[PDB]
Amino acid sequence: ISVRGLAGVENVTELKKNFNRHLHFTLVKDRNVATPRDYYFALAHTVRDHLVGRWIRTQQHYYEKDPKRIYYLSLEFYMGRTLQNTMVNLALENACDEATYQLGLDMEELEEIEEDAGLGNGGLGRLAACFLDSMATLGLAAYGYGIRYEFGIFNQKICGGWQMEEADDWLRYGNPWEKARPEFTLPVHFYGRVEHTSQGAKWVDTQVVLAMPYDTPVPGYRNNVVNTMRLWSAKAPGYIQAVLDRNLAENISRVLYPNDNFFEGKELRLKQEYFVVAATLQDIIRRFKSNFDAFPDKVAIQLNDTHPSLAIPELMRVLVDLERLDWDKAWEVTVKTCAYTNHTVIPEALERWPVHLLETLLPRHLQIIYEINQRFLNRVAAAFPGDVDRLRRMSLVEEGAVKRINMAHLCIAGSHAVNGVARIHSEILKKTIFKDFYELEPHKFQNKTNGITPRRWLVLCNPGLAEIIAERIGEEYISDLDQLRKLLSYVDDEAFIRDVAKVKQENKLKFAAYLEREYKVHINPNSLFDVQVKRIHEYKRQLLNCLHVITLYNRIKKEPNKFVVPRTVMIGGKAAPGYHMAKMIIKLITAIGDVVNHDPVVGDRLRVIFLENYRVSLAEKVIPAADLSEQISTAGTEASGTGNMKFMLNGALTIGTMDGANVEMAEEAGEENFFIFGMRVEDVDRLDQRGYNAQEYYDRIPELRQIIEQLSSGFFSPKQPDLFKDIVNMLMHHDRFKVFADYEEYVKCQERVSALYKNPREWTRMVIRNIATSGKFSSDRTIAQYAREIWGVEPSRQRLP
Amino acid sequence: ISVRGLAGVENVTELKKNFNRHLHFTLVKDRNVATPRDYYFALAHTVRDHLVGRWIRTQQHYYEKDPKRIYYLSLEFYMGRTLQNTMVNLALENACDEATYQLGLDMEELEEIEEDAGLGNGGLGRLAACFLDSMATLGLAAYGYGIRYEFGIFNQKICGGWQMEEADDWLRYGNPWEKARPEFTLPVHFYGRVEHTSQGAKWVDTQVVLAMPYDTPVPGYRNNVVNTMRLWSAKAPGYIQAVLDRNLAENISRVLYPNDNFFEGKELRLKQEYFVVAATLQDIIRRFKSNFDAFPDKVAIQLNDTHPSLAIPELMRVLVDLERLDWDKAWEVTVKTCAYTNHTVIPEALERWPVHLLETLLPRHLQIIYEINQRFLNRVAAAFPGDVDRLRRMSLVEEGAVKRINMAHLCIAGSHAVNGVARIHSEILKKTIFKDFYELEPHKFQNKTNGITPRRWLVLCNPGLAEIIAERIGEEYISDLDQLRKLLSYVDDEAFIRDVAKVKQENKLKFAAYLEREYKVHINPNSLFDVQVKRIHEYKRQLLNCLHVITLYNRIKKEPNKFVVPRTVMIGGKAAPGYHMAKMIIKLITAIGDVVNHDPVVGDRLRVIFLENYRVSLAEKVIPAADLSEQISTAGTEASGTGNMKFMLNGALTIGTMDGANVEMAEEAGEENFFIFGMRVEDVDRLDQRGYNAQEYYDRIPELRQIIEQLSSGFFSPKQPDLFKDIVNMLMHHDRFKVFADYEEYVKCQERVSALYKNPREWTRMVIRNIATSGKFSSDRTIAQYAREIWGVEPSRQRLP
Ligand SMILES: *Cc1c(COP(=O)(O)O)cnc(C)c1O
Ligand SMILES: *Cc1c(COP(=O)(O)O)cnc(C)c1O
Repeated sequence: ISVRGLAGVENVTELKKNFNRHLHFTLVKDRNVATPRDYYFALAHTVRDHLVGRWIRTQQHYYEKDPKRIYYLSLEFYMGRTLQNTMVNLALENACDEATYQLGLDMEELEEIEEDAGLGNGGLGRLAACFLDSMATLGLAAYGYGIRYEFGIFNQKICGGWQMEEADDWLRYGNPWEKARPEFTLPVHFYGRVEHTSQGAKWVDTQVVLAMPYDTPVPGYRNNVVNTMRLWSAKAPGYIQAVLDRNLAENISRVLYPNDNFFEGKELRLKQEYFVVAATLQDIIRRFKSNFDAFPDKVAIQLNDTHPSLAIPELMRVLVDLERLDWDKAWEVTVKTCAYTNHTVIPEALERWPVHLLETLLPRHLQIIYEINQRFLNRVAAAFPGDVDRLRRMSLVEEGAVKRINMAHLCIAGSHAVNGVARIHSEILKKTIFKDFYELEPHKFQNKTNGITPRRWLVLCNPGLAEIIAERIGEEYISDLDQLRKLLSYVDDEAFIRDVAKVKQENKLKFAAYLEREYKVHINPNSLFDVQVKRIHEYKRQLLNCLHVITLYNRIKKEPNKFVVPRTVMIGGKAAPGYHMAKMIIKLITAIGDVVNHDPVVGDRLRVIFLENYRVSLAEKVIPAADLSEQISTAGTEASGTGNMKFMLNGALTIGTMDGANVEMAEEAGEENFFIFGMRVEDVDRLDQRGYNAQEYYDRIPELRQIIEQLSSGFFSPKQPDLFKDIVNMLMHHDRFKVFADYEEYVKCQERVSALYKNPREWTRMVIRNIATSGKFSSDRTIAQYAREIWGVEPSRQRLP
Repeated sequence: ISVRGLAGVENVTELKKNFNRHLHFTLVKDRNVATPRDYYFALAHTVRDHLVGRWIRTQQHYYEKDPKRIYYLSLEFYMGRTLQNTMVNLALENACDEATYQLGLDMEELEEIEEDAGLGNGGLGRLAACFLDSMATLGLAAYGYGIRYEFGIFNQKICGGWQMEEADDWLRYGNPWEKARPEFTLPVHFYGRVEHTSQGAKWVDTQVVLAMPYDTPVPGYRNNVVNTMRLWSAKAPGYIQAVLDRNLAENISRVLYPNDNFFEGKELRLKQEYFVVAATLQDIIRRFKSNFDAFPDKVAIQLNDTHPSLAIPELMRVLVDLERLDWDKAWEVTVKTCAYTNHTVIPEALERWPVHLLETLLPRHLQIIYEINQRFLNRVAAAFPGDVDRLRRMSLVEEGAVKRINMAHLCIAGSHAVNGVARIHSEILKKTIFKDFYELEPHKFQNKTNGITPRRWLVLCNPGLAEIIAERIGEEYISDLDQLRKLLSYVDDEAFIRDVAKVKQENKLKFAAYLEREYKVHINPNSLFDVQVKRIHEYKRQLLNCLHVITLYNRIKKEPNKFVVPRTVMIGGKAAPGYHMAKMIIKLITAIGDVVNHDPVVGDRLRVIFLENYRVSLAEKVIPAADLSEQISTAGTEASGTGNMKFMLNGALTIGTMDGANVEMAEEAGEENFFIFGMRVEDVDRLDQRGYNAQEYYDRIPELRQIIEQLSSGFFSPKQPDLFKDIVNMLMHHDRFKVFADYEEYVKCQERVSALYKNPREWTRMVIRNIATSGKFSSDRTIAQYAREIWGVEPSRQRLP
């Protein structure tokens, strides 16, 4: 594969040398006792060495050049593995492949040893990871800042068809990429009280929690740029208990909260948020000094959701309390420095911290928040005199049994730019959700449609597809994905049609081999791979997919002799621990497979399997092997989505609603090349207006009725007939996401999917039309937009020495 | 200095190269931002690389050769720093000194950056450290096994004259010597219950705590041998709390219990003891397999006190329960494998675990302990028919309100050899303490007089003394200390007399510079350095030293014009957190200095200072600068001592009682070259027989009376007159260590010390007579004895390729 680079003779000689050097000096092993794991580490250290030169030169270059610096604050960085990605971006894949081969090793076997850096829940976390990659590839002096969770997203195990949660001990064998920096440790304060003296406020009597930075290299695509991702680790500042009690403060960075789009309100989570903000901003203020009028010209702080929103009052605290800037100048600086990115409209995702909890944990911040609110509302009152309810709606403070602070409101008030993550989402922010904020400051609202990196999500996971594409158009598309459009010229090319189809079958055979090897699960390779992989939530409607699967099963039993395109339906994703419904849903999926997968009448004509522990590395295996991409969220619920983009970039056809980025993907490729179905936002609203009555659908659709009765009677749970009563009850009477309402259109749409799959040539030509138009969804495009429209810096693909 | 080795041109070139390589690749720094700390680490990694080749070859050699293996189980390993020691044993000191010099660095400045591996309390821990060094130098296939405490002995701070305890975060900047081995992690079980089936007992329903090994290299003196010290680290095997709760099991290896010679009975301590035993023995059984009749021929398990005593029932558990050996054969194997080393006779040091606590935590072990006891007592009854009280005295089980298990009794019953740590101590074990065990099995009891390593304790800490010695007798003494005897030939050599005196003054100027630099404390360089450094306990009698200091002060005030040899009295050591008296004593020391050090009449004629945070690295600084070594424990209380040996090896004259190894040191050098004083064990016994009445001494000694009244009235605590009432009360009515009884002889003896110090020539000639006869106290001699008399292996100084 030519996109994998050259295997120079000297380069390969040096690689083997250093591989052996590390096995000896770093791992202290001989080839007599060395295990594949040792071999993976020897290679990892060898590859890591290649990053050091550029890593130091890059940061040095930024110091010499002094460009505006971008600080991307996020509570999650879903990075995945680093070995292949590092090799790809440094052009060392083939060389390492050859070197390890000469040493009698299978580099791919070694790559499977690496642990995912799963410091993210799903989309939001992964976007930050793709962003770091694009910001590096775009030559930006960007700094990712987050927290180094000791345990990332829990490793999911399926036991008895039920999800089981296990600690994700990802640092067990160490992390060869990060560089601990105990020397740059900073103090973070909690609790305490405020003293207002003759020099102003003073935050005193606080408990200290030290923040230890760990820096990880972020390589751009072959431009010799290596940026940094800084993750903070919590460190403590009779006798035995006191030493043991050091655990309490160090628990702050222990584990990533596994909630997806759901606000909890745990004090430990709030501490984690402030912890990353306080430390990060100390780093920022100091770097800046090595005056404050030019702060926004040299500093950009991007908030990934409201998680690090505390950076607004924190920046104010620093400038006013410690730097002695007058409130007004400080605020001008703050707003021009901060920008906020909203990721969802679902109300239960919004962060509204009880004022009492903020008053106790961060007394000085609450005071600053109240002051920010007064002046902000004062502005609203001056723009809309007499509009009292607007004041109540716009307020950062929410009244109720428990007074709270709306963090989204704080972010809008404290940032010069606010953006949605897809056109439809960004429009609704201005239309509904923040309509009032939009009317006050229209110029603040923007859109930055999400994207995925073509490196990890194409060249890395699909070397075969990337090769045949390069064969025709060169390698330039790799960091210029819009060039994929030149592929529309091959819709009638018999060679390309053959190859696209060939690559997809190879990926499917590979994924089949993976499942056979790791889980002993056998799937039919000559079946349509229908895949829905994403976090398990009601708004994503894995239940709608379940209804369809059962429909296919019942239709086969009713007319056995009737041919149907064979399908292997794969659903994967994690349910948040404690979310009862999401876990009942995972159980229904395995429960359906228990019947379906063992019916002799059905045989290998239909198979339903649940992909265990869906994570970044699994996404890289299954997505390139998918035929149909399921993106069936209820219209108006999925802000953007990114998994949809990955499936489009990898040769799968999409079946979905006009929601999130699905809309822009259909527009890019042409609605005729997308399997669009069901309600549109407007239709959902009309149902809401008159009230959603699931009974009507049940009453009017005999096939749906049959499935509800099978679930109800215990057809899919013979030993425990009433096992799914809650799913049934929710569907019939408390379904906020109208599953039944899109049932008919969905089943009909799937019929068309099968129809097209029956025609291999047309299936593939439509696929080509999809890949050829996925270009807009590369994160390089998104980041360039952030750079020019929000940060105020010009991106550049120019190489460093 | 010639004992420091050669500075080869190529060697120096390569060192600098690798130093720079590590600064770049390992530390990811440039010389623009590098700090001395970075420089220390760059050198440390560079030096560590030199150990790897031999480390792998040595272990490989032991595998090929298959010699009997020695497993030294200890709960403490007071290692101190590793950089200089590594350089010394590999002959790289001068080369590294030159290399770093050429790089513009002061290697000694860099050495001060290293953190002590203070995983020990005092003597017992340090002996294990010196033993590892000697076992390596003696070519033994020896393996040190312990626990990797996250926090070693607390760092002591003196605040307001009071000791303050701070966590000893020694791994904060990492440990460049150890090699983590997560791949060799083993499971350790706790709690649970026993199931007696048809295949015997089965330990089930236990909670698991994983033991992660960390291996540290142990270099022998220039023989190319590099053994291993294995330290185990505890690892865990709604959702958030469960992840946080992983801390509980990991707390097992968190911090070293700071008690010196005092049994507590904390369950966490018992868990730590079993943790090291279970893991260590798993390693031992496995290694052995890669049959059991030859186990004792291939395995030696040395127990450093009763801390790892659980290895006896644990070995039995393994052989009977898991290996299916009949009880009798298993026991024969066990006893022949285990040997026990007793370190103290003080009753409050003995480990007597409540049976209920053992029954709960290790149910199967208690059962085995009871079975061991029955059969053992059965043997006693058969050897002494009708002697019922002997049975009660020898029993492993102790009756009382709370039934307990005597671990010392378990160790004697389960080992083929039992030894004291000095001749006097070993004799009393046979005479009193274990008189009954001795009568049953006389052949079991031995003596292994302690020793210290001449490498760390001479060549390392006193390069000057080691140089002048080498100038006359060569370097052979370094690993053959008995050769120091050839120095008796220079008692009249004017050159040697000049040089010994010169070296001592250089060490004193250096220690003075240290105190000035680090603590801003100024000491008179032309004063007698009177030093007592050791853990703070009543039996060590720092209080006796205090009484003398006050005597000197009162005598100066009474006769100001009377010349007295100027003295800088230095007392240092840590008091166990919670030991009220030991801490009151530290306060009295600083309290005396507060008066003495500020009396204008006294001036620089007498100074009392408390050396803060006494630890291995401090011992290396102060001992070589000491004139008088204080070893004044009450006769019969200090089993051996090792600090005394260090002072003798380094040119200090000793003032002490006929206790522990003091006795053998006087015998080696000649009592006329030692300042021996006070009661002998026999005299203590007679006082005990009639009852110790401190009042008598108070009544008959006017000078002592004066001091007690000064303490009582508040002369040394004006702001709090009653501050020392407890010390006074204890001395007058509850002194178990008869301080007053040795007061007169002690003050008189100190008078003779001053008399001799007035004659520099004779002082030095007597010193020479001391250094020349310290040879017997090198740990190489002790270990060789252990090897031939207990382990059954022949030591060897032979070099490896
Ligand atoms: C891309 C990605 C996501 C996001 O998928 P959506 O379907 O947009 O929610 C979630 N998890 C992982 C492992 C991903 O790689
Ligand atoms: C040698 C040593 C000891 C033992 O000293 P003694 O006076 O025998 O009790 C204690 N602590 C340290 C730091 C040592 O080096």
